[PDB]
Amino acid sequence: ESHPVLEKLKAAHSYNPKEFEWNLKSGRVFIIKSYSEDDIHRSIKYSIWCSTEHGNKRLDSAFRCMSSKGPVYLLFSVNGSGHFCGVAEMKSPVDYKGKFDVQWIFVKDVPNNQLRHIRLENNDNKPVTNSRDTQEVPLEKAKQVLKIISSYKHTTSIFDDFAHYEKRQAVVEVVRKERQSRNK
Ligand SMILES: *[Se]c1ccccc1C(=O)Nc1ccccc1
Repeated sequence: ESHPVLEKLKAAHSYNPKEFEWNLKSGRVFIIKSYSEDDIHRSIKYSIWCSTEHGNKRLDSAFRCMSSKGPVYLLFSVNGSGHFCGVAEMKSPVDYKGKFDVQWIFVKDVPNNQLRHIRLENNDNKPVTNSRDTQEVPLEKAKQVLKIISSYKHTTSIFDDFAHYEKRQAVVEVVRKERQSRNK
Protein backbone atom coordinates (compact mmCIF):
# COMPACT_ATOMS: atom_id res chain seq x y z
CA GLU A 1 0.00 0.00 0.00
CA SER A 2 1.26 3.45 -0.99
CA HIS A 3 -0.17 6.80 -0.01
CA PRO A 4 -1.82 8.97 -2.71
CA VAL A 5 -0.06 12.15 -1.54
CA LEU A 6 3.29 10.44 -2.02
CA GLU A 7 2.18 9.18 -5.43
CA LYS A 8 1.24 12.70 -6.54
CA LEU A 9 4.63 13.98 -5.35
CA LYS A 10 6.49 11.13 -7.07
CA ALA A 11 4.67 11.75 -10.35
CA ALA A 12 5.14 15.54 -10.27
CA HIS A 13 8.84 15.60 -9.32
CA SER A 14 11.92 13.65 -10.36
CA TYR A 15 13.36 12.61 -7.02
CA ASN A 16 16.88 11.17 -6.98
CA PRO A 17 17.69 11.96 -10.63
CA LYS A 18 20.18 9.68 -12.34
CA GLU A 19 21.83 12.59 -14.16
CA PHE A 20 22.65 15.17 -11.48
CA GLU A 21 25.51 17.63 -11.95
CA TRP A 22 27.55 17.34 -8.75
CA ASN A 23 30.66 19.11 -10.15
CA LEU A 24 29.21 22.59 -9.99
CA LYS A 25 30.44 25.53 -12.02
CA SER A 26 29.19 27.69 -9.13
CA GLY A 27 26.79 27.80 -6.20
CA ARG A 28 26.79 27.53 -2.42
CA VAL A 29 25.91 24.65 -0.10
CA PHE A 30 24.59 24.66 3.48
CA ILE A 31 23.82 22.08 6.15
CA ILE A 32 20.28 22.14 7.51
CA LYS A 33 19.76 20.48 10.90
CA SER A 34 16.09 19.70 11.44
CA TYR A 35 14.59 19.07 14.85
CA SER A 36 12.47 16.15 13.62
CA GLU A 37 11.55 13.92 10.72
CA ASP A 38 8.05 15.44 10.92
CA ASP A 39 9.47 18.75 9.73
CA ILE A 40 11.17 17.00 6.81
CA HIS A 41 7.93 15.29 5.81
CA ARG A 42 6.04 18.59 5.92
CA SER A 43 8.83 20.30 3.96
CA ILE A 44 8.86 17.65 1.22
CA LYS A 45 5.14 17.74 0.63
CA TYR A 46 4.74 21.54 0.82
CA SER A 47 8.12 22.64 -0.69
CA ILE A 48 8.81 25.07 2.16
CA TRP A 49 11.39 25.44 4.91
CA CYS A 50 12.12 27.74 7.83
CA SER A 51 15.22 27.92 9.95
CA THR A 52 15.77 29.94 13.13
CA GLU A 53 15.74 33.74 12.97
CA HIS A 54 19.52 33.80 12.53
CA GLY A 55 19.42 30.83 10.17
CA ASN A 56 16.86 32.62 8.01
CA LYS A 57 19.01 35.77 7.99
CA ARG A 58 22.05 33.82 6.77
CA LEU A 59 20.16 31.82 4.15
CA ASP A 60 18.44 35.01 3.00
CA SER A 61 21.85 36.62 2.52
CA ALA A 62 23.25 33.64 0.62
CA PHE A 63 20.27 33.42 -1.72
CA ARG A 64 20.20 37.11 -2.60
CA CYS A 65 23.99 37.14 -2.89
CA MET A 66 23.92 34.40 -5.52
CA SER A 67 21.45 36.32 -7.72
CA SER A 68 20.71 33.11 -9.68
CA LYS A 69 24.33 32.80 -10.85
CA GLY A 70 24.19 29.25 -9.49
CA PRO A 71 22.22 27.10 -7.06
CA VAL A 72 21.98 27.18 -3.29
CA TYR A 73 21.80 23.61 -2.01
CA LEU A 74 20.60 22.47 1.41
CA LEU A 75 21.81 19.13 2.78
CA PHE A 76 19.27 17.95 5.37
CA SER A 77 19.92 15.91 8.50
CA VAL A 78 17.75 15.43 11.57
CA ASN A 79 19.49 16.12 14.89
CA GLY A 80 21.04 12.92 16.22
CA SER A 81 19.98 10.67 13.33
CA GLY A 82 23.31 9.53 11.92
CA HIS A 83 22.40 10.10 8.28
CA PHE A 84 21.45 12.70 5.72
CA CYS A 85 17.91 12.29 4.42
CA GLY A 86 18.07 14.40 1.26
CA VAL A 87 19.06 17.59 -0.49
CA ALA A 88 16.90 20.46 -1.76
CA GLU A 89 17.49 23.71 -3.64
CA MET A 90 16.58 27.02 -2.03
CA LYS A 91 14.13 28.68 -4.43
CA SER A 92 13.09 32.05 -2.94
CA PRO A 93 14.30 34.61 -0.40
CA VAL A 94 12.96 34.43 3.12
CA ASP A 95 9.40 35.74 3.44
CA TYR A 96 8.04 37.32 6.63
CA LYS A 97 8.15 34.42 11.08
CA GLY A 98 10.28 33.56 8.04
CA LYS A 99 9.57 30.82 5.50
CA PHE A 100 11.06 30.21 2.07
CA ASP A 101 10.46 28.04 -0.99
CA VAL A 102 12.57 24.91 -1.51
CA GLN A 103 12.68 22.28 -4.25
CA TRP A 104 13.49 18.81 -3.00
CA ILE A 105 15.85 16.93 -5.32
CA PHE A 106 17.30 13.98 -3.38
CA VAL A 107 15.18 12.02 -0.89
CA LYS A 108 17.34 9.14 0.34
CA ASP A 109 19.18 8.09 3.48
CA VAL A 110 22.95 8.42 3.25
CA PRO A 111 24.62 7.08 6.43
CA ASN A 112 27.11 9.39 8.14
CA ASN A 113 30.02 6.96 7.81
CA GLN A 114 29.85 7.58 4.05
CA LEU A 115 30.56 11.30 4.60
CA ARG A 116 32.53 11.66 7.86
CA HIS A 117 35.92 11.58 6.10
CA ILE A 118 35.10 14.94 4.45
CA ARG A 119 36.27 17.67 6.83
CA LEU A 120 35.36 21.37 6.80
CA GLU A 121 38.29 23.81 6.93
CA ASN A 122 35.94 26.70 7.82
CA ASN A 123 34.70 24.70 10.82
CA ASP A 124 37.89 23.66 12.67
CA ASN A 125 38.36 20.75 10.23
CA LYS A 126 35.38 19.03 11.85
CA PRO A 127 33.64 16.37 9.74
CA VAL A 128 30.74 17.55 7.60
CA THR A 129 28.61 15.21 9.73
CA ASN A 130 29.44 17.29 12.83
CA SER A 131 27.87 20.56 11.61
CA ARG A 132 25.30 22.96 13.02
CA ASP A 133 22.30 24.45 11.27
CA THR A 134 23.14 26.58 8.20
CA GLN A 135 26.84 25.71 8.32
CA GLU A 136 28.29 26.48 4.91
CA VAL A 137 30.25 23.80 3.06
CA PRO A 138 33.32 24.87 1.03
CA LEU A 139 32.68 24.42 -2.68
CA GLU A 140 35.14 21.61 -3.39
CA LYS A 141 34.06 19.71 -0.29
CA ALA A 142 30.48 20.40 -1.37
CA LYS A 143 31.24 18.61 -4.63
CA GLN A 144 32.64 15.64 -2.71
CA VAL A 145 29.44 15.44 -0.62
CA LEU A 146 27.09 15.93 -3.58
CA LYS A 147 28.92 13.22 -5.52
CA ILE A 148 28.67 10.76 -2.63
CA ILE A 149 24.99 11.52 -1.93
CA SER A 150 24.08 11.46 -5.62
CA SER A 151 25.67 8.08 -6.30
CA TYR A 152 24.89 6.27 -3.01
CA LYS A 153 22.73 3.16 -3.42
CA HIS A 154 20.37 3.98 -0.57
CA THR A 155 18.30 1.22 0.97
CA THR A 156 15.66 3.48 2.54
CA SER A 157 14.30 7.01 2.90
CA ILE A 158 11.70 8.96 4.84
CA PHE A 159 9.21 8.02 2.10
CA ASP A 160 9.13 4.51 3.58
CA ASP A 161 7.35 5.95 6.63
CA PHE A 162 5.21 8.37 4.63
CA ALA A 163 1.79 7.11 5.72
CA HIS A 164 2.98 7.12 9.32
CA TYR A 165 3.87 10.80 9.15
CA GLU A 166 0.57 11.44 7.35
CA LYS A 167 -1.27 9.90 10.30
CA ARG A 168 0.79 11.66 12.98
CA GLN A 169 0.15 15.12 11.52
CA ALA A 170 -3.56 14.41 11.23
CA VAL A 171 -3.90 13.24 14.82
CA VAL A 172 -1.91 16.21 16.09
CA GLU A 173 -4.25 18.61 14.30
CA VAL A 174 -7.33 17.14 15.93
CA VAL A 175 -5.65 17.04 19.33
CA ARG A 176 -4.97 20.75 19.02
CA LYS A 177 -8.42 21.73 17.75
CA GLU A 178 -10.08 19.88 20.62
CA ARG A 179 -7.73 21.22 23.28
CA GLN A 180 -8.14 24.77 22.00
CA SER A 181 -11.90 24.23 21.98
CA ARG A 182 -11.79 23.18 25.63
CA ASN A 183 -10.08 26.47 26.52
CA LYS A 184 -12.94 28.69 25.26
SE1 LIG B 1 8.14 27.67 8.70
C1 LIG B 1 6.41 28.57 8.39
C2 LIG B 1 6.33 29.89 8.80
C3 LIG B 1 5.18 30.63 8.64
C4 LIG B 1 4.07 30.03 8.06
C5 LIG B 1 4.12 28.71 7.64
C6 LIG B 1 5.28 27.96 7.80
C7 LIG B 1 5.32 26.50 7.33
O1 LIG B 1 4.51 26.06 6.58
N1 LIG B 1 6.40 25.74 7.90
C8 LIG B 1 6.99 24.42 7.84
C9 LIG B 1 6.80 23.52 6.81
C10 LIG B 1 7.47 22.30 6.88
C11 LIG B 1 8.31 22.00 7.95
C12 LIG B 1 8.50 22.91 8.96
C13 LIG B 1 7.85 24.12 8.89
